[PDB]
Amino acid sequence: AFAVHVNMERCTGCNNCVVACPVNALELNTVNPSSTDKIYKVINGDAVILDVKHELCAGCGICVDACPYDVIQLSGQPP
Amino acid sequence: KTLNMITQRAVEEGIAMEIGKTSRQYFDACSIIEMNEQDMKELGIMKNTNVRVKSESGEVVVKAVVGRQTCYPGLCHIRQGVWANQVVPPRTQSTGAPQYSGFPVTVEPVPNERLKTALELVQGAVGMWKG
Amino acid sequence: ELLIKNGYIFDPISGIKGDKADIAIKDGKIVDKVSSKAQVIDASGKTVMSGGVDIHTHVSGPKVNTGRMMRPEDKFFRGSYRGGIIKQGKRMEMGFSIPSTYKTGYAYARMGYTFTNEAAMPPLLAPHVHEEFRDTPILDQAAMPVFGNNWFCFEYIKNKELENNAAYVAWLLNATKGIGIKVVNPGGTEAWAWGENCTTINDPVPYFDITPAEIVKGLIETNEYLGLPHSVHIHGNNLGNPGNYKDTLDTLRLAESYKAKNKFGREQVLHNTHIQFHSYKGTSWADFESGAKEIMDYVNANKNITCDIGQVTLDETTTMTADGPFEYHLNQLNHIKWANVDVELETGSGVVPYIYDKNIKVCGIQWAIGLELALYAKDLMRVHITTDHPNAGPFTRYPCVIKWLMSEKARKATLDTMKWKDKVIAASNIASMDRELGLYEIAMMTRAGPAKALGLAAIYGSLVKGADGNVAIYNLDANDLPSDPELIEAAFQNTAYTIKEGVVVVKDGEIIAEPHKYTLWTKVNMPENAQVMHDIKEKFTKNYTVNLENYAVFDEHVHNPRAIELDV
Amino acid sequence: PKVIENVGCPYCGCSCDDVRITVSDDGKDILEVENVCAIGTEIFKHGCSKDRIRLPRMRQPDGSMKDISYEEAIDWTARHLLKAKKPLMYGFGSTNCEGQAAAARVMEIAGGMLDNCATICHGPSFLAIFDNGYPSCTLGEVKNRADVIVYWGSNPAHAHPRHMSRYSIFPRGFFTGKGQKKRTVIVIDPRFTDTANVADYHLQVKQGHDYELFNAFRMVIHGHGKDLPDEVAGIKKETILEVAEIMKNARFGTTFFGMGLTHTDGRNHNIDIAISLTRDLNKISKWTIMAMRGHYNIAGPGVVWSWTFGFPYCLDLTKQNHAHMNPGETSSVDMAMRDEVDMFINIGTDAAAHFPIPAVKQLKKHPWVTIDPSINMASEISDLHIPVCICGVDVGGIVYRMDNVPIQFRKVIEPPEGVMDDETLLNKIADRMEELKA
Amino acid sequence: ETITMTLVQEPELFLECYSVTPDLFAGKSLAEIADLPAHEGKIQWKLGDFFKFEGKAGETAADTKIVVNGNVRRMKRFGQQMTAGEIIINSDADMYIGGWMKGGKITVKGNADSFLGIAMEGGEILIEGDAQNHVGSAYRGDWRGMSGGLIRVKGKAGNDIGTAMTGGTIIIEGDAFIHVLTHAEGGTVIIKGDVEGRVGGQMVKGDAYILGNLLYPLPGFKKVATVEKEVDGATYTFDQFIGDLGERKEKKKGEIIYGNIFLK
Ligand SMILES: Nc1nc2c(c(=O)[nH]1)N[C@H]1C(S)=C(S)[C@@H](COP(=O)(O)OP(=O)(O)OC[C@H]3O[C@@H](n4cnc5c(=O)[nH]c(N)nc54)[C@H](O)[C@@H]3O)O[C@H]1N2
Ligand SMILES: Nc1nc2c(c(=O)[nH]1)N[C@H]1C(S)=C(S)[C@@H](COP(=O)(O)OP(=O)(O)OC[C@H]3O[C@@H](n4cnc5c(=O)[nH]c(N)nc54)[C@H](O)[C@@H]3O)O[C@H]1N2
Ligand code: SF4
Ligand code: SF4
Ligand code: SF4
Ligand SMILES: [Mo]
Ligand SMILES: [Zn+2]
Ligand SMILES: [Zn+2]
Repeated sequence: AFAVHVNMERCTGCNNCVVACPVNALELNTVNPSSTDKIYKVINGDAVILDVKHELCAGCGICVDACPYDVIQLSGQPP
Repeated sequence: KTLNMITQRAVEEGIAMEIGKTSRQYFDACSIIEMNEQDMKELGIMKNTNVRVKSESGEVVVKAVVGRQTCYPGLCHIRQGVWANQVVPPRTQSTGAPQYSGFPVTVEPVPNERLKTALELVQGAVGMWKG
Repeated sequence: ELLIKNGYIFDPISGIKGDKADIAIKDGKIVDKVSSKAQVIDASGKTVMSGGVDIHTHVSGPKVNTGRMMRPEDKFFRGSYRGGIIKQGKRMEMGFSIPSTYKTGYAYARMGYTFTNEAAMPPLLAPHVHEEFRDTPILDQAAMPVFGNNWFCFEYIKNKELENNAAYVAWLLNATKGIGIKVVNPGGTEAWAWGENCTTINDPVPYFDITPAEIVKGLIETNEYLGLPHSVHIHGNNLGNPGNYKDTLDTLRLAESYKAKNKFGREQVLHNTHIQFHSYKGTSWADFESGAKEIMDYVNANKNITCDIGQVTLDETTTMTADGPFEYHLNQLNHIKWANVDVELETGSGVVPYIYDKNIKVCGIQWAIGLELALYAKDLMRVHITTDHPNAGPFTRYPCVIKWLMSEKARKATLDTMKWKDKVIAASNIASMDRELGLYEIAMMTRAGPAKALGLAAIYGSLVKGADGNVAIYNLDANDLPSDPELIEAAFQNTAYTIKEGVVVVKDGEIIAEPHKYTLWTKVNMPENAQVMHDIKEKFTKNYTVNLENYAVFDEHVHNPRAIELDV
Repeated sequence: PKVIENVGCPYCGCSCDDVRITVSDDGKDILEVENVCAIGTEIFKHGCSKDRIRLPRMRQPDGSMKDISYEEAIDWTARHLLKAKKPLMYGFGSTNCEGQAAAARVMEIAGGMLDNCATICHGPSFLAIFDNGYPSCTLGEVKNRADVIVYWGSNPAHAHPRHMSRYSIFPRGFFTGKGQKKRTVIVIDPRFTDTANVADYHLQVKQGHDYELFNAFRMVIHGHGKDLPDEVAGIKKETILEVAEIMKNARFGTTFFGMGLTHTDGRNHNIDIAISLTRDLNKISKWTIMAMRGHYNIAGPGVVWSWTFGFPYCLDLTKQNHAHMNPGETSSVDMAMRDEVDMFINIGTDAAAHFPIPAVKQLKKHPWVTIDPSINMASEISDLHIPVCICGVDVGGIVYRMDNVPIQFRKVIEPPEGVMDDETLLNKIADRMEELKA
Repeated sequence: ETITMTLVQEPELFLECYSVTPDLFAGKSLAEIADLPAHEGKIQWKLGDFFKFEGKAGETAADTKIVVNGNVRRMKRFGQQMTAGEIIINSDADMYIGGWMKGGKITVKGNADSFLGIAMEGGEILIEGDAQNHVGSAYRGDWRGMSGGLIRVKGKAGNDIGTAMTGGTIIIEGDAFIHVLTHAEGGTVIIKGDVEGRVGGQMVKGDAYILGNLLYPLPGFKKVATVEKEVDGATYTFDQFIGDLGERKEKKKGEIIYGNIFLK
């Protein structure tokens, strides 16, 4: 239930934070999908986090490790 | 000093051209040297200061910065565009692909000199610089 | 609108042998009688046939464009252009093999041909094929989507859903605007995507555990159930290796339990192509002889199997087949260029130059095999002429094939100029063979064979009433054949006239005009299956880079279609 | 608020077609664009502009630039194309495949030199394809099967942004359900690029020594790799052996290359040693080279002129009935160097910006015509600037992806009242030239 | 026995004078020779519009002999497919000199542009200038290229020397640059000066004598012996390297044959 922050100023729209998030990958890549909500979607060229109320993230670091030009900061402390 | 050099891409550069080749965004994105920190110290180049990149097939005054994409000691880099092609040598080796990456160049710290805009560079190379 | 007065007629579909009949084309379709306002053609002493139909030729597609790129030696060689220099038409003609689209169209027009069936097309790459077709000049043209390595047709023939697989074939055909079904190396081409090959008819595909036999049978059941015009055109397995006549018989025995049901006239149920490639014998290339005798004994037995020959024209060519393993094996044999184009969830590809020169025992026997096949045919209506252009030679060498058939002096000449004549005659049978196919037989297996097999003899391939007015007049007289076979070569190379739906397009062998062309497809009308709709949507979401709404060729990217409609 | 699906982004080789546009009520303003990268976002934002060129514009004696009618511009270009002796038409990177067919017809009528951005970009690669072949694949193949991925001399993060998230690394395919975590990504280039950040290996090679690197790899593959020196091209022998072992054990590999190979010493020999390496690896594994083509339809001129004249680029259409091709002799840059031209036509590119300035100086001695939708350097040093529609925004058509797969682009905005597209324009030029009876 | 050509009108662009060969000049009247076709741009000139002739050609090309005495330094295609005879260029030259030649000899007294001797099959060339790259190189997209004859570039060569060479010999009396004898299969290349490197890449078989200094040796060659060899000279005591181990090797009767590059 952590909080992710995306630096819009250096986001290129690469979409490798959307493809690599394992909560996004739940809908289409799971047998009998449990939850179909998504943290990121690239609207107007930058990654927007729809997870406003910080309910779905799991601090996995797959998205921080994925962005090619580090731009996603993961906060492990309560918002 | 011989300081081998390459010319490549960057997203800010692509973004800039699609804003427009005559835009302040394009100027800021392309007029850039991305060299090594060790080379900058050894040459005597202050970070974020104009510098004279002079190869055998031209010359250009370009801002000198340090790039995240770590160039090893002895490499330079200009984001491709007007400024880089002011200094790219035209040798093709009978293939039609000019020496766009890997030509020697000398670098001279020359602050207090302005940068030349894209229009000024091209229209003055041709002889059309009305302004 | 036009009448061709007083020319010998050869219409196998009407059983006409050398009659001085008159064809009165009227607005594109042949009609019995037209008034005296029609411009006439004095074809006296000239052999008239119908506008030839080609059933198997790769005159377009991504394979062919990959060949054209990869091979610029093809156009230019030793200082001079091997394609010849000519601008008869409004455009250029570049290329000896794999000619540019403007050369293929003009060369077929000069041949007399009018319909060409571009055999293999990956379904994903349909706009490419329809774009090259817009640029081919006069020939009407259809293309056959490849369904023998589609993953969707691996699932359905695994799980035994005839209705679902039929709905999928109808959807594909309606998307890629195809006209039939081609199985290229059943199953094996997909194992090539991992690097293996299906060397027989029984071995399973990796991860799918379906076999070539099962997939061929499933596609035959699908085809004859939907009643598509053309049958399951089949490539085969173990191509291009010695001893594979046994496997060719094994794959031909897969039709022994089906009957061609459709509203179009065709007696095939499957069409086994370039069989001189599948009719090898022996262990290796030093103990290698011809199995054409056995192959044609089986074909002469079975009446639901029709064939064509892949006669090699003994020259330099590039070989393009949709299967990878054969091309890779050929590259490892001859150490020349090799291009491979794997498609996503669908097929493979391979382009490799090859030299069919006269100075090799292997190439000599390969040349002899196709002649043995054609000269062992008791019924010629079932055995057609192609060259798998360009796999066995360019189409501009069709008249050479016809010369070889129609004059044994030509075959003696070639066998004598061949280097290892002793080995070739020892390991073949074509040295002592008298048969010279008659002009009626050649018209049969060039015009009526392909048309009737495609099940569109109503419009193409014959001069009977109501057919499409495509006529090709030749120089030679039917009463006495030429003494010098080069005369036959020239006579079939250059046509005295050629009409395309009523408009003369070739005169004396010189292009005259190019009105327009049609691109035939199949229009199966049937209620959709929710199951296949769902499976297709799922598979495009997970597996295909292109989108479902951008896979189907847009209604504006096809060039004068004229569908062939169906029911259920 | 009229959401339009399945649009095409017309900039990089990826030809991404998963773009969603929310066009305004009147169908002429783009409000929000989803699923596209920034470079693309900006293309659409520029296409939907309100203040854009609508009429041609001529250079008067005073040096300013005033508008003229389309028929007058067509007349000018036709008369000049006929009067010239060896005109050169360059560009075609950013146009539909009908735009590259109409141009072929126009220059067939004229008799000049027809050429595209292949010469200065991946033409050295084609020259290697001519030598060795092109063992390749479509991109869904690497999406659904690839176990090892090599980015030799390329930088997808900044060249093709959504390449990694669409085709190569992160997508979970069919046989690669585990996604990235079973893909081994190797990136080779002297810089430590963002692709190398995402990668798992990195072979920081001396710029220009890729031929020695490839030869080392191929000796390893051929088996007696013990004869390698201590280090090769700055890469250390044990790391060479590590990467080579991974490549050998790959179930299905794929190599991508770019300017690191096509713009350095030994332009085409780097590419053909790479292709030789791929053909050698297919002995024990499955490996497929693949070229990182730049513009959307830059593979479109290749295929269209392949089917028309048989030659992908550097076309010598001066004999008027047989064409010739020799990149060292018929290419735009070499002809500009040896002042072998008489007229330069800027169609779908920016020659002034992206050519060497000696070549631009040599070219400007002659008349100069630009057919672009918007202002750029060529349209600023040209003699007249003819506007034209933008592919994928104002006009649709076929385009050709990196791997020669045809995507069908859609139209989202109607072009400004008056502006035509290149196929209509080139056809009108050809009609007028035939009217002038040459 | 001889023909004399002298440039009278300078052509603003490059003239593709492929028609200037002993094969086309043999047994022709002076007016006919003056009206042989010649292209320029998209226009076709008559070859009397740019030259002035004074001589008598022979009944056979093996008899005739052309001498060009002007600034023919923007003329290309001289000697194309020349079967026998003689040509002299008393100046420099441009692209495709001697292309696809099958005999005779070309004595360019000056420089030369690229593609000199493309796919040559016999005969001689005697350049004394600085030939550019692709000297003796096979045409783009081919595998069997130069297969005989002699090329003698007495100056600085360039790239792509002897690409896909099959037989014959290319002698460069000066030095060279990258990519010598790539894709080759046979023949010799005798470079007598500094070479940047990349010599012998992709080689399947062949010989490459070098008397200068390789600055970038490819990893694919290993030293196996030190041999004395009389190549264009006398005993220079070469230390041969063996084969391009990177590329597959043709095998002969009971032995694998390597493409051995020599050195000083
Ligand atoms: N934003 C933006 N995107 C673009 C473009 C643009 O201009 N701006 N251009 C588009 C087009 S036209 C092109 S062709 C494509 C091509 O783009 P790419 O083919 O992907 O190549 P580059 O982006 O230039 O980066 C090439 C990498 O090779 C490295 N390199 C340089 N020299 C060497 C060498 O000698 N050896 C090795 N191993 N590596 C070397 C370079 O450091 C660089 O990391 O991008 C397209 N995408
Ligand atoms: N220093 C350096 N310079 C280089 C390179 C390098 O590596 N280093 N690489 C060179 C290479 S790889 C090339 S690709 C060039 C790339 O450079 P270019 O090929 O010139 O690419 P762009 O400048 O983006 O050209 C885009 C122009 O085409 C217009 N356009 C868009 N769509 C259409 C259309 O449908 N029809 C028409 N008529 N016009 C349209 C666009 O508005 C724009 O004006 O860069 C080259 N220059
Ligand atoms: S930390 Fe994990 S769960 Fe959270 S947004 Fe990133 S990838 Fe998704
Ligand atoms: S991965 Fe990084 S650069 Fe790409 S969209 Fe996400 S935050 Fe932006
Ligand atoms: S990767 Fe290229 S094609 Fe795809 S969205 Fe970005 S700019 Fe457009
Ligand atoms: Mo490019
Ligand atoms: Zn086949
Ligand atoms: Zn075929």
